[PDB]
Amino acid sequence: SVYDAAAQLTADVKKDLRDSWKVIGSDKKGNGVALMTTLFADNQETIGYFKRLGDVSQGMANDKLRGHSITLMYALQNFIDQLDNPDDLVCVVEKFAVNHITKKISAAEFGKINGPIKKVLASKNFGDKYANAWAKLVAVVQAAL
Amino acid sequence: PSVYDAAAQLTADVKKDLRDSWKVIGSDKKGNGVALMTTLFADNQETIGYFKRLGDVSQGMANDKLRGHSITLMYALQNFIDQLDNPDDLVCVVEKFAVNHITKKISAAEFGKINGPIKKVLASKNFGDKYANAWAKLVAVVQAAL
Ligand code: HEM
Ligand code: HEM
Repeated sequence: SVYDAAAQLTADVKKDLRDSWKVIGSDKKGNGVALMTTLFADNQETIGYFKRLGDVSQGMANDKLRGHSITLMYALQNFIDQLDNPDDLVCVVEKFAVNHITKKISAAEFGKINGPIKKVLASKNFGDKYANAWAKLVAVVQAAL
Repeated sequence: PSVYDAAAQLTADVKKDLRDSWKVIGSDKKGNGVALMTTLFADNQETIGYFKRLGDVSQGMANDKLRGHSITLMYALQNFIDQLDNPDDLVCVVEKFAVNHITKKISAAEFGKINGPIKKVLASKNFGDKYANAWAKLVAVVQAAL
């Protein structure tokens, strides 16, 4: 199932993922927080899952939120690094899905991250082409949820 | 023992030794990650109980779940190393990381067992006691949060 989703990650898709990540991943704290704050802004309901982070309205200044945001970016770093080996990508994606499954986060709920990603990419001038590529990576994760 | 006091123990040379060694160790996350875990299970079989979900841990690299876990583990260390410049970021990242281990009832003493495996992997790459002690200091920051 996850393997089949990984099949959509074509040579061109992987190329666009790596190129956009080279920029997005160069500032994990800044872009990580931008992703989370954008998620909370466009989908306020997702805040219910982050009660532990406290006052998320403080953004970057919130240590727990900042801590979570930075860490989030390293999961993506992991995924990006495993792109050329489907076997490694799959085992890493399934390992990652375990905690989210135990947190009762469905594939549809997880998919809400696509909008924030598209916006963050656009702020760096990466158009729809790149947003679509990323939606495909997110789809691999959704397949495991 | 507070995490803020522990983070202050990461002096200039300790940080430098961490970076120099990670440059080599972090080059092969899959290989070194798996070697780290297998060594932990070999030197401290009592810890295997915490990893029931991984299945047959003796299969090593062949075990997909163990491999997935091992690779991921290395990115958490990558995270710590990248935050060495800012004590505030290192701390929030460490406490974040401590949450899931606290939930699995992993104590500071239990976590400290990783020091053995780290020392052996380092030695296999010609990094001696100086570096093992540097890593022990980093591990201590996490212990202070458990
Ligand atoms: C590209 C998307 C995402 C990435 C890379 C990501 C990454 C991570 C990572 C690495 C962790 C920390 C380790 C763990 O506990 O599993 C985490 C925790 C968590 N994630 Fe995800 N995640 C993503 C999207 C989401 C979404 C969309 C939701 C919910 C709507 C979500 C909810 C959670 C929650 C509630 C936690 C615990 C946070 C805490 O209390 O510290 N994640 N995620
Ligand atoms: C260098 C030290 C270590 C690092 C960097 C590390 C890193 C990680 C990471 C990133 C995860 C995945 C995210 C999560 O579920 O929280 C994890 C999971 C886990 N860790 Fe640690 N860990 C270390 C040492 C230990 C030790 C010594 C134990 C136990 C004696 C331990 C027990 C666990 C367990 C039980 C899991 C869940 C495994 C699974 O079910 O997939 N960890 N660790």
